[PDB]
Amino acid sequence: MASFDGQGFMMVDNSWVQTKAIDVESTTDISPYLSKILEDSVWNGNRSIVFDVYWDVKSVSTKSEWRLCSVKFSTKNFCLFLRLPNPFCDNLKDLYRFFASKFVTFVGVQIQEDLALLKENHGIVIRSSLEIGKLAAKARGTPIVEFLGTRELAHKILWYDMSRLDSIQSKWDEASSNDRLEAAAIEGWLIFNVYDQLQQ
Amino acid sequence: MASFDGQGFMMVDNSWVQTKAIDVESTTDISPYLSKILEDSVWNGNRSIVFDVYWDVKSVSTKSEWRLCSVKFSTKNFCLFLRLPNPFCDNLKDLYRFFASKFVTFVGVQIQEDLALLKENHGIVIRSSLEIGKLAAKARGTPIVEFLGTRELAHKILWYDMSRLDSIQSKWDEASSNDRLEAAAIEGWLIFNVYDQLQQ
Amino acid sequence: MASFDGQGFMMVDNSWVQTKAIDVESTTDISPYLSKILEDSVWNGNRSIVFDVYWDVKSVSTKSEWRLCSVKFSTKNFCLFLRLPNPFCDNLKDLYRFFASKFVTFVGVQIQEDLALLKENHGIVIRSSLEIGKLAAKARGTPIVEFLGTRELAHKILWYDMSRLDSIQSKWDEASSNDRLEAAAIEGWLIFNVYDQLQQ
Amino acid sequence: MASFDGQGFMMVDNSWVQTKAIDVESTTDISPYLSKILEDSVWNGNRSIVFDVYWDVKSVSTKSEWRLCSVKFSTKNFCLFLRLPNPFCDNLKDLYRFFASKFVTFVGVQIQEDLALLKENHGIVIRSSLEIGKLAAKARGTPIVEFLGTRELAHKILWYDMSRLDSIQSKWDEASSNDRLEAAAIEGWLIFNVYDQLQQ
Amino acid sequence: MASFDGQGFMMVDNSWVQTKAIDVESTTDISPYLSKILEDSVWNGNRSIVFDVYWDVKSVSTKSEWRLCSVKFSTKNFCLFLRLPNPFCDNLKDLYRFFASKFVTFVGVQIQEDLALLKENHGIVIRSSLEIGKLAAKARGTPIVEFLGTRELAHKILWYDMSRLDSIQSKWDEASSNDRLEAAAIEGWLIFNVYDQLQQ
Amino acid sequence: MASFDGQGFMMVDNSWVQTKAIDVESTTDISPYLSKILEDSVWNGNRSIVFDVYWDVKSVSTKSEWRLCSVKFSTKNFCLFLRLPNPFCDNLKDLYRFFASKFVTFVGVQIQEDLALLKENHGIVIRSSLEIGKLAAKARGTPIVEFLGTRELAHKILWYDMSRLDSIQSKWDEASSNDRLEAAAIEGWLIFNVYDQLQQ
Repeated sequence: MASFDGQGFMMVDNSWVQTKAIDVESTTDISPYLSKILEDSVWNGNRSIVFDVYWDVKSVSTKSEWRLCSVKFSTKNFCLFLRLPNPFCDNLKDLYRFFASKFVTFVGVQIQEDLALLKENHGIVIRSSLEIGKLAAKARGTPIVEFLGTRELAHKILWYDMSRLDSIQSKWDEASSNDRLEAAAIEGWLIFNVYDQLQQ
Repeated sequence: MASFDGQGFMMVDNSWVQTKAIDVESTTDISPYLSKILEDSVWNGNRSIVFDVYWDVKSVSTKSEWRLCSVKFSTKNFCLFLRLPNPFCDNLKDLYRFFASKFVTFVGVQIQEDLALLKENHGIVIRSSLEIGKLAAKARGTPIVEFLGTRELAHKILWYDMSRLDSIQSKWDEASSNDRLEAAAIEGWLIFNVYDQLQQ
Repeated sequence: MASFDGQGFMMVDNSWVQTKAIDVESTTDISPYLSKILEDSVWNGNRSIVFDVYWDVKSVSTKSEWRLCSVKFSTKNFCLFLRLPNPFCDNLKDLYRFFASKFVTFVGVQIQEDLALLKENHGIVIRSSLEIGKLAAKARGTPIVEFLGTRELAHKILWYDMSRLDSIQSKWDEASSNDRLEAAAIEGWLIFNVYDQLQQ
Repeated sequence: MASFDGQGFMMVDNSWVQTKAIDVESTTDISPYLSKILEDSVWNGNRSIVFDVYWDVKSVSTKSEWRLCSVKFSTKNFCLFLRLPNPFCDNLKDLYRFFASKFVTFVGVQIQEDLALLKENHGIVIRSSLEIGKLAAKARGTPIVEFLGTRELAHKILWYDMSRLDSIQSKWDEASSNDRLEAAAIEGWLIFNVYDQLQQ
Repeated sequence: MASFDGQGFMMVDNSWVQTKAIDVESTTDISPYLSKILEDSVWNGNRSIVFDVYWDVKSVSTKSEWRLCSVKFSTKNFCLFLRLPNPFCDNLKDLYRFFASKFVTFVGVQIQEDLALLKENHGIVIRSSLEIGKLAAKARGTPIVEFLGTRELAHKILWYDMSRLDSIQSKWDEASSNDRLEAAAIEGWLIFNVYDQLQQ
Repeated sequence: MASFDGQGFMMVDNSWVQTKAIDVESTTDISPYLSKILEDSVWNGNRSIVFDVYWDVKSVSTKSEWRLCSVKFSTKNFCLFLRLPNPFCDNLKDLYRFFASKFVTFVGVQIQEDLALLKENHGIVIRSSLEIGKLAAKARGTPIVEFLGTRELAHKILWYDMSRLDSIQSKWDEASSNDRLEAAAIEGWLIFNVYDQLQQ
């Protein structure tokens, strides 16, 4: 299959996240990596995929223009990181089709504005999504969690140690590429566990 | 009246689902098949028709264009699969009229975005629809049910065996067309039983 | 007054419903027939008028165009059927005035999309409508009733026999124009009774 | 002052409604009549004015065009009826300014669509309005009344006799100008009393 | 600092309200007067400022154009009345900046439509507003309070004497400009006390 | 790291707040200063960053144009003030990226209109915001708190002394730039504490 041969990281409960970052381009086939994510979601994930999307902004002095520059998919064992070109290449069809799948649910934190931007700027549609803060808010009856970011939401639901995460993110500008990737992988693993808890 | 002479499939409760997949051309008359679906819905389904819709995306490097390419209708005994052409032939107004029928209720999983895409891109309108996860959530007082995909919703409400489905969907990239049909038919049958349960 | 000289039908409680279908033309005066409907609604219907609208779709291979092709008005004792020309003739402003009336409440099943299409395509405005399912769902406290079509809703609220209706609709394509008229007459009658039971 | 010298009518509790119908035109000064309405609203009406608006529709074969053709203002002792020209004349400024007053509350029945049409087609804005069915729905906790027209709403709240009203409106097409006016005056008086009850 | 040397008025609780009405010209500096209002709001009003806005409508025979012509600001001790020119002079950005202040909360009666008109026609924006009837309704559990005008709301919550107000407003067409100011000042004082009551 | 070498201020609980105001230019690097804010937010602020935005309006005699002229970021220990040029310089995409961050939650008072103006005029998007009043209103069950400005909200939740703040703001026009900076610093500090008390 497709190997997630990038730098891995150990979480605070000893479990491991395998990573792969791909600079997608006209000739890159990401179907095997997406295939892996889905497989892991079906077997070991209760059909969830935690995701985040990252924007680049240009031409702010004129009329600011937002473009999706990368997306993260995290399952139980994997964290896939796709850096997207500008503009998209047609093979990214696969990504559009993936995001629209109902085989799974795309779990994210504060994603209201993202879903809008994805539609407006790229026509990317996510038919099966869950803004997990809203679900936590209802299920736990504690209204604050609707408004927390990834870390603080995870802290109110899981109370795991987040020392390493907090460390990397407090000095974000100085963090190496490997460090940035690690934080992303932790955030992924954290939200995966917030969902695991809310689904049972 | 009309013959569902494609590959049939056996569900985990030993009931048989008959199938038919059609490539709608300008000279194809789908009216006999919709009649069979309607007739089965009326006598054996409490006037529900399970549906899903499938999209192809084109031209994402410039301005993506979504387009409806297949629809699936399921009742207790039948699964109908229509593959649609680009563009539509004029005789597909039969399908438009069918979707707008108040004789039945079109039941689907996570269809909010679909309904929107059907209007914007085709002016297909569904006057009688039910997004089943919403109803289930409200009736069973378990909020998470609203944000689940087909399989995971079906699991929380029926607890039937889904090994076969999971097996097919986990390795979707390498599944035969016959396998994919089976998955679709199973999902149809599952959603139907979900509805059967919430309607009494 | 005007005469409902068309085919009458007996309901399952042995009460008679008179009908009239009209092919509205520029020379046709529908005012006596609306008058009769209105009159019956005031004396015998608690000022309810049950309605349904029917659409024709054209030009689906291109840019679909929806047009109101007929409307049905049902009271306790009458069912009026109006087939409408394309385009409307200018005397159809009598229908516009009627729909906008506050003398009555127009009762329909699953009419959200209908009201919208009536605005976009014709500027038909209904100032006093009731989506009967939404009201029943609230009153009876059975949330599913909001999403049922005409027959299935009537069943959960009335439990009258509906074998005749089911029989005609299950083989709709093979139903004579007289049979189809009867089915419409019955749905009207059924919905009138659902309203009757909820207004008291 | 301005005299309400038109045909008056006795209600079923013996009280009297004085009327005036005015065909407003470029040279008509309606300020004294509006002044009267406001006076009566301040003294004897708890600062309410019941209103209704009447539309004419044109050019239905083409693109239907709605224009406000008349408006009714009812207080405790008065029913003012203004027939508006096409187009408005500039002196109707006074009416725009009146409708925007916060000295009072404009009470009406099913006015959601009207407020939209008034804004879209004339830029008429009503800053202090009350759709009285919604208020009755809350206060009385009986959800049906949100959807009733003028008469049936009045019947559920007041249980006065409405024989004469029902009579006129069942044979609306045959009713003399005086008859039509009378119904309007009763509806006014009825809603005034529905409000009187809900305000104490 | 700035002198409110217009006609003062005595409220029914024997407290004195000082007034000032200004015709804002391009060389008028309203900043001293807004400062006084702010200062009084800060020390004696719990940072509330009562406001109303007044509209002139033009050109209704063709396409009506609404335009803001006066605003009133009230605190416990002061009532400021600004008559605005057509068009605005550039120095009215002071007023724009004042309305956008988060130092205070702009309290008004039935202001939903006003806020909309202020944006559409002037891009005046009020970041900190309170539609007081909404708050009152929610806090006192009496739904009707939301739909009341200034006087009638003030009556249901304070039960002060309003003979003077009622006297002036009932014969508004023949009230001196001094009388009209008094009415405005009184209304300001009433709404302020309404807020004083709901804020503790 | 970067130095907050501007005028520091003591709060009413004897804790020090360091400040820095910057006149952002094309050559100015704000990244160290945002880094410091972020760092303090992670270690000492439960990942909250308190913010306020300030607008300049132009061309009011014509068609008003709103432009973001400065923004304030407050944590437990720092207050950062950024005055922004017109137009923005292209390196301000660092501010865009920062506002869009999910590492933190941006906490503000009455920010509905702000978020909207930030979108219409600049495409500034805040993916993780909290309107603190709306949260407090829900938690404390005191509905008025949703509509209060910064000081009055802080008063109902904290009851700290605010004489210094009130003193500066009551004579705002006569306040030195140093005084105005202090007021902004305090509001930040106050809101931080309101958040602190609601997150625990």
